[PDB]
Amino acid sequence: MTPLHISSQQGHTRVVQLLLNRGALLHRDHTGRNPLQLAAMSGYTETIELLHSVHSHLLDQVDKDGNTALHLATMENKPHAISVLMSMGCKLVYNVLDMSAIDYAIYYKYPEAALAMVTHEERANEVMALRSDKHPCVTLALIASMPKVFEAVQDKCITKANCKKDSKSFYIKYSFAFLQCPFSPIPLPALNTMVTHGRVELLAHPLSQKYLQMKWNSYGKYFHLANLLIYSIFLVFVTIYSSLMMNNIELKEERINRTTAILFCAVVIVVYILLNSMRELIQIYQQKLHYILETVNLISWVLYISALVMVTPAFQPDGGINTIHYSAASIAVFLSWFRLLLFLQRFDQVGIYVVMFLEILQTLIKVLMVFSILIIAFGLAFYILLSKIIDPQPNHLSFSNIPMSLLRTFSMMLGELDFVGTYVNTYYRDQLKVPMTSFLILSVFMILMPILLMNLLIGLAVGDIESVRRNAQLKRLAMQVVLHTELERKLPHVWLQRVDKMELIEYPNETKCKLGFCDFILRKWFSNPFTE
Amino acid sequence: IAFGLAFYILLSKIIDPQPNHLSFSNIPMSLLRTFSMMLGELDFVGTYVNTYYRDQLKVPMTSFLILSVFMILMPILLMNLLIGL
Amino acid sequence: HYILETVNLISWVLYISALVMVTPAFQPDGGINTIHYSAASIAVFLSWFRLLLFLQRFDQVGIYVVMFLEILQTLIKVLMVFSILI
Repeated sequence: MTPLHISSQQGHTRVVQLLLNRGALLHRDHTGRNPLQLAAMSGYTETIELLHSVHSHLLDQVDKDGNTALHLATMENKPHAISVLMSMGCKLVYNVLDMSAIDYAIYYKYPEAALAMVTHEERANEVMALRSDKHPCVTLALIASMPKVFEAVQDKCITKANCKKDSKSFYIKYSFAFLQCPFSPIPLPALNTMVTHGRVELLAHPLSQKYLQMKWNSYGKYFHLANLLIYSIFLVFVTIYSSLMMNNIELKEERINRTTAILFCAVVIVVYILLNSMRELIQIYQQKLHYILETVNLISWVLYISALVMVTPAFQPDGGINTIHYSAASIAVFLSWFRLLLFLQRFDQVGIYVVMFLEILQTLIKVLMVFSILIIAFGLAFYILLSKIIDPQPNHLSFSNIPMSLLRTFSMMLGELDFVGTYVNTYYRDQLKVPMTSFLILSVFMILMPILLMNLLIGLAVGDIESVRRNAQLKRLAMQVVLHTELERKLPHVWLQRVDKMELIEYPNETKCKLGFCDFILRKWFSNPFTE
Repeated sequence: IAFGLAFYILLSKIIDPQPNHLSFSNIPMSLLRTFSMMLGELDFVGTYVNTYYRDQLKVPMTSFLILSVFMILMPILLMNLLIGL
Repeated sequence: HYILETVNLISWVLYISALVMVTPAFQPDGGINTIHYSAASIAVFLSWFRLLLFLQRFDQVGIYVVMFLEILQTLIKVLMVFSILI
């Protein structure tokens, strides 16, 4: 370092003014830095503006590592010396590690030095179009790392006008240019990342709401209603067909009489399954590895096979009914209605109660596999003690088998111990095989299975209802994102990208059109974005 | 309605209707009886075990399947939703 | 600590009961009676209740056995005080 490097590093402005007027020449130090790199490493924005006015060429030359003056002021978090180096016209070039200026501010996690770059007035949308190697999109990297910064980028996408807030020419402009980032066009890129990391403050912001209300009014309100009314034809023609089969079930082998009402219902079922399987086979062609992962598709294959096995005796020459047709009927009627609860998650007033039901069902599968130990622990222990009763009365027959003693143990943590019938009556007439231990395993049963385990499952289903009423706003907004995602995953691209807009101009003083009665019904019982 | 129809399919055509299977011989009666056995009285020994070891239960291995998924979610999972609310 | 620690005292009721269970496989004739059904059921029940003490240390499902063995410590202090009412 020369004394021009040392004086400008410490920011002594009157000394660097003195050395310039007496002809202090300029050259690099051993690192490669000029006097303006060093004054920018420290935060002295009075010495940057002096040196740039005298020697204007040394703003945008690099050291031996390829860093400019903007990288160096970003590597150690001087946000006042970034807003000055960008206003003078720094060049925004890449490092020798191929890592830009905004990269070091989202990699060292400096939220102050990355807010001074993406909120700059002149040069905002030249640092949000860099597309580096470690970060391919700056929008999708601020939502992951620093979500307070991206809330201050959405504030600058809402521009007003200056017309006194109540005149007839006051428009408010929304700009969706950053929520749709071209780098496989996944449908809502910047909102599937808000819900993956769970950012509720970036979904409830008034730019994201108008981005969904642009899509709700466009296409996404008619194609949820037209998915429920197609399923409610398969729902009705299954419960009608199983109800008719139970009356028309006469003898002679057992054989049904194929009337013109169970033959009409068996055709509407078998034609619904083919047309709703050739929608499945299209979705198999692109989306192979989520059929292990997603459950609601796997439910629809047990439903569709069972409804095909149900309708087979309406097509044979004689109606061949047997045990395997009652089995497939009851699985088809039960799964047709349990599928209907998956469509009622998205209603308005009553939708939250199926979110609470399917979250305390996810916990009770992890609990009822861990504490399937205790059912095997007792169910074997009652099979040892209670199976060799010398006269099996039809209350001890439920323990004469190893799988039957595991059902019976599970259906007496629900209340019916039958204490008088199979422990007291069979003891005072000298029939209980091992007396003083049968009252020991039972006395430790009713301490911990119907008291201690059933109060564990109540205490877990109060903490999974409170943690839905807590974050209910995230649960509602994540339904509408995942709705519009898969809806335009299926629509054709030719009249998809011509109906969205890049910017919405709104006039909040003109006489609005009154709401149509068809549109008024669609807003009462659907989770719409119009409830702000 | 999902279970009450499903028990009407499996349990209505028992070849000797004992007065514990008469509550499932009708579609509105199988919707009362399903609602009054999420309150505790499954009657597991009376209408599933006694009528199985004397060869009277019509479809055996599925009647223990709908019942085993009944007592997971109606008298455990639904009745602990109404306590947590 | 054998007075103080419980999981060692469980392992001695388990090991004695499994020895009494296997005695009629070693006698000249198999002498089975009531005391061999008693030791069999305590050995099968305590073999699996010991298995819940190893699942405390798993990742996703381990917290649910911590909750089970903490509401079991309270329900012993309560079901000795309110053994008066019984």
